[PDB]
Amino acid sequence: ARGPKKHLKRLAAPHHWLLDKLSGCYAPRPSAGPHKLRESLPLIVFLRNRLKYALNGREVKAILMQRHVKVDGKVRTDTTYPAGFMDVITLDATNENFRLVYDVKGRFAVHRITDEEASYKLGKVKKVQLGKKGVPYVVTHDGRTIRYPDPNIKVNDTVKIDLASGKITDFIKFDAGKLVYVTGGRNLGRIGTIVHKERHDGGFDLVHIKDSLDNTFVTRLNNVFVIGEQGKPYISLPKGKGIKLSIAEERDRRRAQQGL
Amino acid sequence: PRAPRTYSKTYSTPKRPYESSRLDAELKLAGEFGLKNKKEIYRISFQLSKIRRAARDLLTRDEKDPKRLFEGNALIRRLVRVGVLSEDKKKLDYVLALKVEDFLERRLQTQVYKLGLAKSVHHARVLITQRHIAVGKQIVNIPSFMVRLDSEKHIDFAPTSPFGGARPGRVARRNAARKAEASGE
Amino acid sequence: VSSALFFQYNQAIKPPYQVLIDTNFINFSIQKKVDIVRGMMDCLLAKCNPLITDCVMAELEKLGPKYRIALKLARDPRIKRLSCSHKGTYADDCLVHRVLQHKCYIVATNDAGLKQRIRKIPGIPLMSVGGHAYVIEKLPDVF
Amino acid sequence: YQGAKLFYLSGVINGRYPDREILNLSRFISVMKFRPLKWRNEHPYMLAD
Amino acid sequence: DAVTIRTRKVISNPLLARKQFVVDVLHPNRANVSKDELREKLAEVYKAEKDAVSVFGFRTQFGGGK
Amino acid sequence: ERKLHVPMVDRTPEDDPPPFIVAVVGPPGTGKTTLIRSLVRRMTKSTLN
Amino acid sequence: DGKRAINYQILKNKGLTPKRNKDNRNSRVKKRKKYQKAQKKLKSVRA
Amino acid sequence: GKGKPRGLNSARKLRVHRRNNRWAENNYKKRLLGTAFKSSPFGGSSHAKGIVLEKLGIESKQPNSAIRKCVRVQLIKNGKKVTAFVPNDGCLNFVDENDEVLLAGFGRKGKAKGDIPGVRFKVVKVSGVSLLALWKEKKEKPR
RNA sequence: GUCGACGUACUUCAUAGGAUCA
RNA sequence: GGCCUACCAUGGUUUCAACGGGUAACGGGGAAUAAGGGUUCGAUUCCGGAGAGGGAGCCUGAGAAACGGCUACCACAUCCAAGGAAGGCAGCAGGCGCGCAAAUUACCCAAUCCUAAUUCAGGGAGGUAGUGACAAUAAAUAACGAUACAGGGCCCAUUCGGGUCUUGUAAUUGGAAUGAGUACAAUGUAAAUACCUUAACGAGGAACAAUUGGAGGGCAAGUCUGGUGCCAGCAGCCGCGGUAAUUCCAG
Ligand SMILES: [Mg+2]
Ligand SMILES: [Mg+2]
Ligand SMILES: [Mg+2]
Ligand SMILES: [Mg+2]
Ligand SMILES: [Mg+2]
Ligand SMILES: [Mg+2]
Ligand SMILES: [Mg+2]
Ligand SMILES: [Mg+2]
Ligand SMILES: [Mg+2]
Ligand SMILES: [Mg+2]
Ligand SMILES: [Mg+2]
Ligand SMILES: [Mg+2]
Ligand SMILES: [Mg+2]
Ligand SMILES: [Mg+2]
Ligand SMILES: [Mg+2]
Ligand SMILES: [Mg+2]
Ligand SMILES: [Mg+2]
Ligand SMILES: [Zn+2]
Repeated sequence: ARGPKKHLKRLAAPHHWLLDKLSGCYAPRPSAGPHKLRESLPLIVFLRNRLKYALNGREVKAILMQRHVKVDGKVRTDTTYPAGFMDVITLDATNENFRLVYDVKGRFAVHRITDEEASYKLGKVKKVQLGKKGVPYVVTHDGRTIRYPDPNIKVNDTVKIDLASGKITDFIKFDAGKLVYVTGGRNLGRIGTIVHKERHDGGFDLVHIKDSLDNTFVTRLNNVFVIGEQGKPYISLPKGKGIKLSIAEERDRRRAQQGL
Repeated sequence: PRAPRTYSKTYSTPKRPYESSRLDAELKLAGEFGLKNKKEIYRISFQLSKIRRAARDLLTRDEKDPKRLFEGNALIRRLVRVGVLSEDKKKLDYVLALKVEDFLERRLQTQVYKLGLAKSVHHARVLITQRHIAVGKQIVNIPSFMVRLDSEKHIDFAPTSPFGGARPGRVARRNAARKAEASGE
Repeated sequence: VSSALFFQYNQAIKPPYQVLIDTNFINFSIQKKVDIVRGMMDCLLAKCNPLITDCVMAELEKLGPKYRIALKLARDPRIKRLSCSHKGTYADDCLVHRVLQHKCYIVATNDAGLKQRIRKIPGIPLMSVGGHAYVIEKLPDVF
Repeated sequence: YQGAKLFYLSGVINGRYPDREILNLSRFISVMKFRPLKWRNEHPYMLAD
Repeated sequence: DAVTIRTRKVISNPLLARKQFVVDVLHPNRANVSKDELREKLAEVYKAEKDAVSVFGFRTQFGGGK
Repeated sequence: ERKLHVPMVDRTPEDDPPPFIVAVVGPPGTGKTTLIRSLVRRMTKSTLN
Repeated sequence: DGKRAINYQILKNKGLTPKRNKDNRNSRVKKRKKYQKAQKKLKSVRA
Repeated sequence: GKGKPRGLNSARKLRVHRRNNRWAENNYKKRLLGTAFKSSPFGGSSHAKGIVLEKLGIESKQPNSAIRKCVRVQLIKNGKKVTAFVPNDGCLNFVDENDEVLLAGFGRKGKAKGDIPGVRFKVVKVSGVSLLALWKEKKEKPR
């Protein structure tokens, strides 16, 4: 309104951060970074809220400035850094590595991974082009730009990136039978396989996913991420595996988990 | 700028102030359970109106509708837990019974009197609101505390009352020191 | 002066209720298109058991074949049929004798005269279709 | 009347009151408009220095 | 007479060098329990120096005695 | 109709109106000399006694 | 003191309110008495 | 059919036909044109100030008679002078002449044994204080 | 000008019928 | 991009309502009544627009036609040695707008977040306390006995029981109970205040003094009105004395 805004009033935050109303008047507004605004998670909503390591939003800064937390191998200090889908948050002390994946309610899970898995991440290509001096590049979903890819890589192929070197290691095409994790819209977090794909020259090509209990559903392609072949996935899925239970079965599960 | 802390009123005025059956009914209720004004009765009739209408609006479903099965089991489970409904009468139909005296019998005041530690209804309200009974080991001093089905075994005299065996309280110590000071020291 | 009645509370009327239908309750139900059983559910918010007496059923059968849809409604299987120990007389008289001899029915009717004569008896609530639904008058357990 | 404001004066530290409050009195009795009464606008009166 | 100090929801947080928890105090036949007595007993249980223990929060429960 | 009133006449002058008289009243010990002392000290910066 | 303190009457300022019972103070007490009174009547007419 | 169209492409006709024949409904033209208050005696207002012009029945022997209780009051907005009741005849001592009475509508629901057709207002506040707070001797009238 | 035609606002007049009893 | 210029063409919208008026018209999420269909409200906690007394310009900057930036003009208005100079609360507090009225010119960055060269400085943004009964939630203002006329339950009324299911009419009194308040203390908090907890005090007219309304009843050695008597009607804070006295519908 003459320039970019800078505050974000809580109640206009993303609904999936689970920020309680009546605790203050504003919400952490993510800086500009790799991931978009509505579909990121700042590090202060992750360190403070989720893991309960901090109590304030000041002790978060005194964690980040001791050079402790690193997103994707590189050590980050901007306390509202937009962490996002498929990142690898390493905390050196506590010996922990997390990856940010969804879960079938739409949130962002606290999903610890092992060490040797914490050294790659997946990136869905978003464009391929000839760069400059005739050098091809790919542009993945987290803003990366990788020169010299394998010429069989086209738009919507999922690439597997080695965090240290930064180079592409591996890739996965986009075809039926591929395992798909859905990051966007109403089915946010469900895992199925592809069954079909509709053409629509002109806009918004749809995709018929089917999960592992035979419940098909349709999403736009924009919201589809490919994470491996049938059976075998490449990342490690969170618990519950993307099934989308239904609430009567959810309560039968909870109640039958009556252990004390 | 903050988010609004919502609220809403728990009672509502009925149709008409006078309708002499209504005045006679409210007198029977507010004299039998030892109540204070008409707002207590109207609050309970507002609760029971909400319960009975949402249960009615379920009955205009069909069996094996997921919405009816889910929220019917929810409502029945809650009304069983409060004690209002029975244990055997657990169909959705039976909550279109449930007159107001069923709620006003689970009230903590009457539940003290029924347990026979209170000698009247009004004496029970006064023991409640003077910090004397303790439902869990939590001293409750609200008289409208809607006792649950399995709190009911744990109502007893509060461990820091003078009846729950602590210390003679205020006037008993004053008289004790007065007697044993006028006689001796 | 029965053992149930308060000054005017009459606390032997309780869910589920038992209503007695007059012959022009049926006519104005058919006219305003409310339905018997669900209409009483939608006002009393409790289960109901509509009852019809042998004097009233005789009166319905006396109307003729222009009013045969109301008769179709009255022979419905879940409207019970209370039988009455009568010569067989005018309907409203049989209703008043039922009310005096037991004081535990509420009376659904629409004629003004029967309304007055019921209102003299203390403790008998009195449903009647008005406007678009079944308004109830003298019942102290409404909401 | 209602809403007529009174002033609350704390201690007498130096033979005189505070400065915040006394400054409020001075501001308030130096903005104030007076009412045209009846007995005073027919009779001359005089206060004797 | 006897406070008992139990410590619940313990998290070891080594990236601010602490052990954070929820102190839960029983004090029957006694009012509100003093905070330096808490830092003394906590710093003894965890075997740490008394000036290394911090403590805050502490609403005492309606009815009294916890 | 909060504005309207019985009309009355003012008869205070317009060129040089006299000083307004500010009585200060109250019971015996209540400190009504410190009030006048500190009001005048604020309004002239010149303490009296 | 030498201080002419104030009255009771011109403190609480309730002039000419009529004199009610000791039972309009406490609604519970008033409904209690009125119930156990209008229950006596129903123990004579329901004889 | 009836007078109105019914085909499924005539909403425009029905909507204009309601939009014209709606200005012929006195409450509609009353509430949109903003005429709605010259019915009400005061203007738009709910109370109105006034000057006590004189008393009526101050020389009327028969005590507590209605003409003893009525004063005659000039309103300050118009200039029109009306008559006004006063509760509790002793409260004629409080109003003098050139007070500011604040009048409210009398709005009486019913008419008694010896009442008056014509008093339509009643005095609520006399020179700032309120007659219930002078008659009850809470406040007193600031001259 | 106690003026006319309107436009608003308000007031008022028209309520008893059958049956039994005296 | 008719956005403007030069040249050329004569088009464009309209009874399916254009154009021009009225709007106590910022739009939406939303609020209310409701059996429904509908009808009304939405300056007002979130989003979008627009404005910073009115009109017109513009600078620096990625970003402004910016007003806690500048420049001129209309309108107000402040200082002056009369030459000049400085202005913009539809930010927070606080004032005038009338002669008739209503929050504090309070404490703080501790929380929520923002900015900067930056962990640290700053933030009337925002929190904290105060303040007209906004709208909402819970609920005190006594509980249990024994005494002082009547009877009602009624074992019984053949005649005395006052015997008693005790319902009280109660007006004395018997001890038990507790917090409104005051307060060591600790907790709370940035610091306090209050809540929650608690030593010591704190209940008989529990004077530790519930209210707002409307209906009736009587008040005579009184007044006033009318009349087919002793009446009726209005009314009755007004009588024969008396006001440290009357101790009155205990009141
Ligand atoms: Mg802005
Ligand atoms: Mg396209
Ligand atoms: Mg002096
Ligand atoms: Mg041109
Ligand atoms: Mg509007
Ligand atoms: Mg406007
Ligand atoms: Mg709006
Ligand atoms: Mg602007
Ligand atoms: Mg202005
Ligand atoms: Mg800049
Ligand atoms: Mg500007
Ligand atoms: Mg400004
Ligand atoms: Mg600004
Ligand atoms: Mg302001
Ligand atoms: Mg700071
Ligand atoms: Mg530098
Ligand atoms: Mg503010
Ligand atoms: Zn029969």
